[PDB]
Amino acid sequence: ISKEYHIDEEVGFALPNPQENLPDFYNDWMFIAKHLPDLIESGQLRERVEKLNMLSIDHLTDHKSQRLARLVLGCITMAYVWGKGHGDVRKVLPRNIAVPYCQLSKKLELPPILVYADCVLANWKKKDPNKPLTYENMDVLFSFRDGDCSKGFFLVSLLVEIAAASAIKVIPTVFKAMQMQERDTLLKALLEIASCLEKALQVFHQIHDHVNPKAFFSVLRIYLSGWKGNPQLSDGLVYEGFWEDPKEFAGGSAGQSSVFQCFDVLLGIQQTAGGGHAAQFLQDMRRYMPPAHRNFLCSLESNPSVREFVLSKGDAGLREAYDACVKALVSLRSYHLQIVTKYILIPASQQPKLEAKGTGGTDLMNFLKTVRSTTEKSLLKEG
Ligand code: HEM
Ligand SMILES: Clc1ccc(Nc2cnn[nH]2)cc1
Repeated sequence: ISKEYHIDEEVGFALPNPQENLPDFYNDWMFIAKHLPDLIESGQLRERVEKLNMLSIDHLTDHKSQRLARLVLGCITMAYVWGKGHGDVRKVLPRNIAVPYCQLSKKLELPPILVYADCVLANWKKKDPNKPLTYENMDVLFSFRDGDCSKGFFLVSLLVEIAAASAIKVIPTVFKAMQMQERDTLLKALLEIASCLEKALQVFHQIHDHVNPKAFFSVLRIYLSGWKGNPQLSDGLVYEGFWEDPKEFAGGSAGQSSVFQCFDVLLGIQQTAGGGHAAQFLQDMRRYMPPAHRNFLCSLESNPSVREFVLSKGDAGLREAYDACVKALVSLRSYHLQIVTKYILIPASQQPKLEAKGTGGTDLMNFLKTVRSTTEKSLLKEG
């Protein structure tokens, strides 16, 4: 059920109604996190962080407070490490922030780095709680710099999330219909999945309206970047007072989204199969997801193959509904590569000048094409 895997019927993998304020005990954390643009611009971010006293995480009594605290600390860590994003980095996270951050991270079974689940699934609010979940009625809780387009980037990522995730509620219907041998129910279920994934692609079109390519590339990308295979932090980051040696953690990407990974799993697309950089990255990103969501993903893997059921029926209707789900993923990924051209490739070529690295740390072109091609090759027909 939704209670076991923390999948909300309305927002899916997103944290429903995220907490906006921490108890008064954590005001020193909140001020820095709410003023990252101001503190980074004035060159007072590092000093504010270095001046913090060590605060116990014991006053964060519920999941919503813990998730807000993780987001606050994750954003602060990104600002402290990357600074102004011009090249002056910090390889030691001060103990008074690194110790409560790692403690909170350990409790939430998440790495001590800003992840998708923080920055997208918990970084939002409704302006008016009586109006629906649309861009116009929503805002993010935290930004890195003035004009970084984080509102547009995080909210569009979230809106695509909620759109695609309105199909996860159908997954139990799919497995029960295969089990009970209900052909019509399975057909209707796959069509509803295809519909939600088609709707998610149209939701993705809003990106051009709220994200500026220059702002995204030369400002926002910096703060979502991590310390695993990054030449700027080759040995990783020192979490002072928590671990002696520097630790490596990948930056944030929608490769940490449970919604796209769960549909690849359900449809037997096998993005995680064998070796190769793509499979390794997508499997590694499951431990950058909330534990209940990591649990949901491998639970789908233990279920019988939807792809094998459809293939064993000699039913054009079923094969077509399955192919409608796979096509919708291919269309989403093909569109995603058009966006990568506009938001990464074209601005990267305008820089005053081996392979282009994503914030997640992949050779993004080869990775995204590998993943797209694996989806397309799962089509039963399109010869
Ligand atoms: C300015 C817009 C965007 C750009 C430049 C972009 C870029 C990237 C890049 C570079 C990767 C490769 C992983 C990495 O190394 O970071 C990636 C992966 C991914 N992105 Fe985005 N992305 C954008 C918007 C979105 C949006 C709105 C979604 C939908 C929530 C999305 C979904 C994905 C998914 C699902 C992956 C994992 C690979 C896959 O399953 O296809 N991206 N993105
Ligand atoms: Cl921390 C974080 C991680 C990923 C995103 N979105 C994204 C979408 N495609 N790649 N990355 C936003 C914030």
